[PDB]
Amino acid sequence: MQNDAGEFVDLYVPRKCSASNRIIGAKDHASIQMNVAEVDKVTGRFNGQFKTYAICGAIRRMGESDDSILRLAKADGIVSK
Amino acid sequence: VRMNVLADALKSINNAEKRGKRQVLIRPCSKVIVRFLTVMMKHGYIGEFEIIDDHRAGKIVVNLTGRLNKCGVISPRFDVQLKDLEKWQNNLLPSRQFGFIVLTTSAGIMDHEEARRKHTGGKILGFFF
Amino acid sequence: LDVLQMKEEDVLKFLAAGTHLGGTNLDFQMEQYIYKRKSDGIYIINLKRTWEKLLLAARAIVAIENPADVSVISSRNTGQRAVLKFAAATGATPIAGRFTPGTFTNQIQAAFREPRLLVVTDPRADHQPLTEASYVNLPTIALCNTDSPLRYVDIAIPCNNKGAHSVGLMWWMLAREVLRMRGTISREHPWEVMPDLYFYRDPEEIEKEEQAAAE
Amino acid sequence: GRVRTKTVKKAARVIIEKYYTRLGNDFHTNKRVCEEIAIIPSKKLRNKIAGYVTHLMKRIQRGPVRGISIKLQEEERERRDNYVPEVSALDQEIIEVDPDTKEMLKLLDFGSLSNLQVTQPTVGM
Amino acid sequence: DKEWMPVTKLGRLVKDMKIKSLEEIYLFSLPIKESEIIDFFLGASLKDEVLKIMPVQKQTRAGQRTRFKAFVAIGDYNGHVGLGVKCSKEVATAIRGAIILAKLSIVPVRRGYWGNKIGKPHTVPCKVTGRCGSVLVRLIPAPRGTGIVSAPVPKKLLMMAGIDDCYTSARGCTATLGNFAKATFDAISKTYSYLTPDLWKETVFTKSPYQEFTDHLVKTHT
Amino acid sequence: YVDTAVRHVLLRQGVLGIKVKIMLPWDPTGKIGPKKPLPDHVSIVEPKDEILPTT
Amino acid sequence: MRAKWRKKRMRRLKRKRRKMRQRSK
Amino acid sequence: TKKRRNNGRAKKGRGHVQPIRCTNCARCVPKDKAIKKFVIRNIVEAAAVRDISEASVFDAYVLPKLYVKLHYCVSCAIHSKVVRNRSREARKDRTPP
RNA sequence: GAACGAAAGUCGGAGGUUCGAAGACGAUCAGAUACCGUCGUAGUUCCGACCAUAAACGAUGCCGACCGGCGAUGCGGCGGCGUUAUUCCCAUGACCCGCCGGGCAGCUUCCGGGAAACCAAAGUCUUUGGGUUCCGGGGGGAGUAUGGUUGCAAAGCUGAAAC
Ligand SMILES: [Mg+2]
Ligand SMILES: [Mg+2]
Ligand SMILES: [Mg+2]
Ligand SMILES: [Mg+2]
Ligand SMILES: [Mg+2]
Ligand SMILES: [Mg+2]
Ligand SMILES: [Mg+2]
Ligand SMILES: [Mg+2]
Ligand SMILES: [Mg+2]
Ligand SMILES: [Mg+2]
Ligand SMILES: [Mg+2]
Ligand SMILES: [Mg+2]
Ligand SMILES: [Zn+2]
Repeated sequence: MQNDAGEFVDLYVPRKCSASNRIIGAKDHASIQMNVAEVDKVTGRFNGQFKTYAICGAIRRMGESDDSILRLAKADGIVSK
Repeated sequence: VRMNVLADALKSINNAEKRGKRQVLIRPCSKVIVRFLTVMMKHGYIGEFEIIDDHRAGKIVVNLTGRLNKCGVISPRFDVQLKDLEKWQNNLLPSRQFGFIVLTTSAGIMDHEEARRKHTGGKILGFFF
Repeated sequence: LDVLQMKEEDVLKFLAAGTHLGGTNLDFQMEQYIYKRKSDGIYIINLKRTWEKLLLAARAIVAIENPADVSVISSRNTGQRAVLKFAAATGATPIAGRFTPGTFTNQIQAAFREPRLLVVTDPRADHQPLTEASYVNLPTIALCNTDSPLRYVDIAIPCNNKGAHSVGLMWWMLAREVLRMRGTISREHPWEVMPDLYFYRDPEEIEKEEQAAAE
Repeated sequence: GRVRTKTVKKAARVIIEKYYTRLGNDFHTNKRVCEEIAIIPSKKLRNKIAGYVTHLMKRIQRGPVRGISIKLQEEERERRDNYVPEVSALDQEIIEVDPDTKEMLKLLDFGSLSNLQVTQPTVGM
Repeated sequence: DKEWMPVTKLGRLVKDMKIKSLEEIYLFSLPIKESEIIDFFLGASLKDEVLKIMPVQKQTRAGQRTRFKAFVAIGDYNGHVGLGVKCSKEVATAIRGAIILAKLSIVPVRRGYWGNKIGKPHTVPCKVTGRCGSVLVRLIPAPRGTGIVSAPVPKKLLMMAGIDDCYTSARGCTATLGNFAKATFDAISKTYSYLTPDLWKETVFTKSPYQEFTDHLVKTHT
Repeated sequence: YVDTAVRHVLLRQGVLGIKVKIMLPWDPTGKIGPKKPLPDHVSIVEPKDEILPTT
Repeated sequence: MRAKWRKKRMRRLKRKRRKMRQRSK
Repeated sequence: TKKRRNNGRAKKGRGHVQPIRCTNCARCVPKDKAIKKFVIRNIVEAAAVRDISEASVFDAYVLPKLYVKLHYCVSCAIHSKVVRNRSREARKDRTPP
């Protein structure tokens, strides 16, 4: 949120979930930020470069996160063909 | 039995948003519903939608975003004059900056913001935010 | 990818352990993991989407920075043997058996940790860490069957948790991929010992009987 | 009537947790060791604690005890396992399981070496 | 003049001076356990009021036993308030327990505008609601300089929350503070949970402080 | 361990009985408390020994 | 007193007052 | 409030169930509500079967079994010690061993 | 406005097994006309009419959509060199596996509601609007009195006020 002067007004911009596009609340302890790292070439060396998949509380409680991580990384191309 | 098909659409939209699904199956098709979803696309709350054209009556599949908090249909479709929209502003929209109201005007399906510039007014289908 | 593909020795190990067979009850989120039913109630779990979730679980475990931030839990005795020589091998911290609820919630007890990733064996036998995950904000990897709940679960690996050979093969090949990602073992190099440590040992009746027969 | 109190058992567990090398299988030695490593006012309490300490020593020296595990017991748990025979890690190169996984090995590209012919009726459950 | 007795690894990051603000903790929704962390982050958030100390009873074999249930509303005026409920056998013990639990259950408050983007926000971003028991509390945005039109207890709560201007609408047993104040707390806690049309873009996904300063935590844990 | 006093208070309603009992703290050195330890309180020592093994 | 027998005794009083009206029409 | 989801009996589809008389106190109770069991006894008590087996004409070629439909009602069945009370979580149970 | 409407009750015709309002006794009880027992009228049965009431209950209006899973049952349809029955291809029979349509249902669940019990409806309700019918505004007085109306009657429907 900005004003007419063009300043950054909001205190903190919360994490929008990568599954349901919902804002994770401050007291929402049932959320998680999954971390999966990138893979190198034919040698198969581990990278410090990683990617973050945010999963929120209702998705984690309903169990949609299991299919959600694979259907989110399928657009990346890192989980499957 | 079967009436207010825009409300029949938005109930499925509302339950899919509250469940957290990706896309919706909506069995009626009205040009009211098509222009309603066109306004929602133009304001960007929903995504791409495909109307499977059945021979009798098709089925609309809307790729959801996750943005829609609440959308519904005001039932009897009140006939609304200008200088009376502020009642619906204070009754429907959660704030001044946010939300939109769908005014069926005399020149087509329009918006609450579009109606004060077109200076037409008319009926109200519902609201979406 | 192109190097993370399964090989003929890998499918020999999987078909020798017999992890392709699963439970008799279905789940509504295990539908894309199963391929085809079979007579006498047994349902066949595939290998490709199992290997992909094993690969992503290995990626997530090597993605940690502190080895103390990964905790390994199993309550059943088929996994209690595997946990102690799994977590003390490469990169985790073990706990087995009676979980003592309050391990991660309250701080009056010295058995209190702050993990950043969790790998458990059976959800039905370890429902209590699945419950206590929400108060700690940790992800969860689980070796799920076709008849296991998927609440507070992020990565699910479809398998048979009843077969001790299957459990030991999964923990062994998981650590075998984790070590090759970390760089301890090269890609074209076999492991030094045959994984029975992670499988099982029947106690000293037939153990000492087979020892006296092998004298 | 040896159903001694939780304070007695907990004191003996603190003794076996802190000091393990000082303790043996002899009651007459362990009673004297406990009076150097702890302060017990009552002589009957000395005898009770030392008797349960000898019982814990006879349990620990014979087998594994869940109630406490020192670093030496962790090294013993490491020692108990590593003797691994080579009998049933992998079988001979003939394995027959299922026509469904035969179709899986036909679809997904792998060996599909041996033959598979097993037919069962529908008398499941 | 007492040692903090380092524990729970978040306070150990605070004492290693690595998380600069409590905003970074609310970005990641990390759980808090001890109460002095936000006293370290906030030196003027001690403005509090006990709302009601009501007695509750338990009918024992001969005489009824009493224990006092203390409600304490804490808050700094920048938009960070907390509510604490504690039942205890002693008055000051229940008051201290409710203060500590309010320090634990502090939340931030989102502040919005009425429709002009001048600066220094004063109101809720939209019409929000909160339910506890049967108590439905509705918070409506207000123009500049309107004030807080409510009961004195949530008037004091929203005065501590930095909301200078708001409209309220309560339905249910408003007479019970243990539901009415918690419904107001849920209504002011849903303010960040409301989906807003100015957070369309995918977030930056900044690194966790555990990943950023793992090594200090390792050398203080080992 | 316990100092116990039973006294009377004469008011206009009649007599009022007061019973004050105080458990004394353990003070092994001094005239403030008892020198004898409690029979239930089992006092163990800390781990004493340290480094320098063979050579 | 049951509501059933309250209703039946008021019913008996109603019958008595009806017979009183028939006695003095 | 409700104590049971079934409201005592098992009438869910229909609207009327025929009353069948009880055994102890002889009260007409609908059959889905009354305690309906089937007792299977030997015709002679087992301490007296051996006397008839010793003093029988045939060489153990007859063994009759007595089958009785037993039909109690729940007002006297608790006194008759069949349908003892249980807990709230214990009312969800099934056929006892 | 109208058709059915349990049981009991009323008016005719046939009998009368059992039970059995009232009634009569025999017992307990300080007191019993009641709970226990014996006899027994009306009734309980059928055929003609009236009465239109219940804890007539799922204490939950009807129609239509959406929002989890699982094991089952019953009724139709479909598939299964699966199994067993005739004499033998030809067709229905029975078991077993899965799916589809509406139904009586059960277990779990943070999908949500609600004060909770509990509920896949009692949800899609302050983020409040699918259509429509009937009723509630503290407890009593009272479903009472007075009117109108139906009924042979008992009574039924509508149904206030003072305090
Ligand atoms: Mg006195
Ligand atoms: Mg009665
Ligand atoms: Mg009751
Ligand atoms: Mg009925
Ligand atoms: Mg009748
Ligand atoms: Mg007559
Ligand atoms: Mg008789
Ligand atoms: Mg009488
Ligand atoms: Mg008569
Ligand atoms: Mg009625
Ligand atoms: Mg009706
Ligand atoms: Mg059928
Ligand atoms: Zn009976």
